[PDB]
Amino acid sequence: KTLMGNPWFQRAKMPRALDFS
Amino acid sequence: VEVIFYLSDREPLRLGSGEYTAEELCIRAAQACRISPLCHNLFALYDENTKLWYAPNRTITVMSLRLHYRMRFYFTNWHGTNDNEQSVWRHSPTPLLDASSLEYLFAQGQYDLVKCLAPIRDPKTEQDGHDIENECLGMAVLAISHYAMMKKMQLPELPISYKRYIPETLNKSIRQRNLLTRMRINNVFKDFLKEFNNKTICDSSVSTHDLKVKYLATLETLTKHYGAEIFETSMLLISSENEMNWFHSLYYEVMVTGNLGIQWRHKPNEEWNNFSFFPEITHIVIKESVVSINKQDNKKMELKLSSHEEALSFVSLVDGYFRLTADAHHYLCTDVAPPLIVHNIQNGCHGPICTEYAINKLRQEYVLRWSCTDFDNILIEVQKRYSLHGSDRSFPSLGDLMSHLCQPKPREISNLLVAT
Repeated sequence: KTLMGNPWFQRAKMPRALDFS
Repeated sequence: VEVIFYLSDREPLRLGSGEYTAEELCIRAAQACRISPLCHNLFALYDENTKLWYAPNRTITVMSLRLHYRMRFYFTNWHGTNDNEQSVWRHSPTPLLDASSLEYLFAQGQYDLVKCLAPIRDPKTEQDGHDIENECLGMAVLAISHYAMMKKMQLPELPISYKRYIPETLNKSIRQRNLLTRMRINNVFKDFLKEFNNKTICDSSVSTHDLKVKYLATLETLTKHYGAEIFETSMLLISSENEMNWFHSLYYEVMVTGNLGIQWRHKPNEEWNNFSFFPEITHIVIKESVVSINKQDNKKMELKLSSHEEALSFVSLVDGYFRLTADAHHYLCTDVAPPLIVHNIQNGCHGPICTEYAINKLRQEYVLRWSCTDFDNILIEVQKRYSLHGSDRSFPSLGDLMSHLCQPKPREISNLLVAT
């Protein structure tokens, strides 16, 4: 197993919940 | 032995020894939370331990018992910020929710999300699960940001973390992941919060209302069947004059929603079958734990729940909804008729309605209604006895005071109805 090998260590993308006009 | 509020600064009300009725408590609660008399009907009492709602007419005789005062009758896309969903509004002589009710709904949404009464949707795939967790962090940012805006404090003023503002199941999931992942998540959160509170919040001048609406819409999209109640059953009956389909050998689910009415399905190991929208129901009969819903086309749905209480909860939901979308003055089952409505139509008293409707009702004809501002008087002031504003004689009941002193139309349109 690896400490860094999981979806959270993908490039951070701002969540759609925080999208505004 | 008390009624609880999800609002931040609202002390619960302890109940002394005596007989109570759910409606009066819901009125007290509506008064406590500045809830308008029109929206009072949207709220009900939820029994935390048994997970069963109380019908308005349910009597409470008082032990330890904690009841949650919460908005039960919900309509998806009430906020109208969804393009792929039909709009929801109210008839004018316009929006469903005012600010007061909206605040409470927001508190409720937060409580439900955190305590997992509104569980996150299952992941269609690994990336989708990750994305769900990301959106959870987003929700945390929204909540904390709202709290920030409300207290007039900025990010240096606030101490807190994302851990008490997400579902507990996810938190506990995270606490079992390796240190680096916890660090990673916390940092990414802090970044989201920073960016949102530095740029977005003021770049677009996002108000508090906007954040509430965003949060709740995200709740609609992010959680399982939000604003909906699902009932289990092992014996379901769908029948008509020439059909009799019995489903047996809990394997079947029946869902009640405010903009699709009653639906049912085989509990999965795909899609829901529509039985009826609310306006088509003529009456509902309860026998023991069995509920029998009758439609206008002589079609019938019949189902056997776990007990009588659950049946009461179910029919009370359906009935409330019927009042919300069909007729604001008719009830579908005597077993769950709110004493007020009964005494209302019995004495020929309408509901709080916009004046144009009153003047119109008066023109095309004395119309009796309810105060559009407070619960205390009928537009005559009632107290714990009935009398006029300047009167001094406490007539024991409205009928008596009216004796010594028009009517509502069935399926009549009003702002007490939601157009869906």
